[PDB]
Amino acid sequence: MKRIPRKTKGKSPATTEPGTSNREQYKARPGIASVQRATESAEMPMKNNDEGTPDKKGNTKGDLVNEHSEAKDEADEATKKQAKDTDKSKAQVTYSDTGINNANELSRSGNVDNEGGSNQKPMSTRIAEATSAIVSKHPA
Amino acid sequence: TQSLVSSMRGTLDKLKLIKSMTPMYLQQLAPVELAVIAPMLPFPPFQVP
Amino acid sequence: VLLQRISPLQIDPTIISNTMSTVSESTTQTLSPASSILGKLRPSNSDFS
Repeated sequence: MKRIPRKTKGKSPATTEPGTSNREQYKARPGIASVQRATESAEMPMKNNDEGTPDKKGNTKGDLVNEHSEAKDEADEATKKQAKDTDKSKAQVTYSDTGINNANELSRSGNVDNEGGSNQKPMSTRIAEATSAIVSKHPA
Repeated sequence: TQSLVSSMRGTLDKLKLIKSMTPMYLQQLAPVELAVIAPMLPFPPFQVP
Repeated sequence: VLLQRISPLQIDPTIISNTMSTVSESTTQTLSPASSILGKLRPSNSDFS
């Protein structure tokens, strides 16, 4: 039985028939290739946003940046990508500097953990110190 | 300083009677295209009324 | 972009310029509505995203 690999790492009589000739000459409108490439670009799924979520040992994934600053930084990045995609220097469709006073907006980041505290120091480090405070040794 | 009513009226009439097919296209064929594309999208639509 | 590929509608800015049909001899044609509206609409740009 055929073995299927894993893309993701584990835990480690005359034959001739009358009408079959191929002398038809037709061009499509719209063409097949153009719509095929556009559909290929539309097939792509959305990106995974894991910022602000735990690691496999408890530490938070992301960067130590404020949330509103994070939202504005992401808006700038998306606008630059739009300008790149339409090949212009300045984007016609923009996500920043829109005329809406959207100053309370928040985005995920690595600056907070799940209990609401700050990640000035990783969670595993805090566990280690809180445990080290209670150790005892062999009598002198 | 000098009258401009005739020129404004002429330009407005030219813009008023223009032969664009875009309103026709938006009334008839664009909804059909949107309805054809919609079931096949990777992120299905999310609309409030 | 997919909508741009599929739809039969196509945008030709020249439809505007022919409807107006005005040309300026020089800067000495200081003030005119048709030239003003054509200058603001900028048919010479073809980015319709």
